[PDB]
Amino acid sequence: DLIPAPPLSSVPLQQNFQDNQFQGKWYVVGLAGNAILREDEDPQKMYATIYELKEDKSYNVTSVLFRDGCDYWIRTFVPGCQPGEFTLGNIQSYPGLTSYLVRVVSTNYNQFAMVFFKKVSQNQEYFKITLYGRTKELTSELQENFIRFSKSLGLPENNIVFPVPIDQCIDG
Repeated sequence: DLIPAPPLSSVPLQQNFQDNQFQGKWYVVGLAGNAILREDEDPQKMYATIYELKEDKSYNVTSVLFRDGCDYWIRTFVPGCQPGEFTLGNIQSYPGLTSYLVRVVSTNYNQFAMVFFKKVSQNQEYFKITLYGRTKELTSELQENFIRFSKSLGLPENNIVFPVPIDQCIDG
């Protein structure tokens, strides 16, 4: 009894998405989804994601996280059906991962973004929304819009966290 993924008709797409302006480092300031839980003796720690636009218009996408120590994982997001949407490249290479979808919901490129993800993995549907910031903090107002958007997708307050800013790893 995991919360079902919302229909896609409920997830907006950023109008006139600009791939070149979305490049760069984004810090995950907010995180919400059906497998995310407000854990208090091990609160989630902030991580970063770096997007890099290639000649073929896919992104190299690199996640940097603290764990023992630092992990850097690089993946490929391939432009999907409509601008702002992507699929995961080389999906054959991820075991038990059946599908993966990304949709940029909104962004102003130089301050924040909200991005929606939905995947099917070991035969289960998982989704999440990240609130990306170009810095490690954002306004209260942008946090509230993120919370409201998340609730609009069926998530209660417990499935929404704000990762604590850190210095190890994520900046190198």
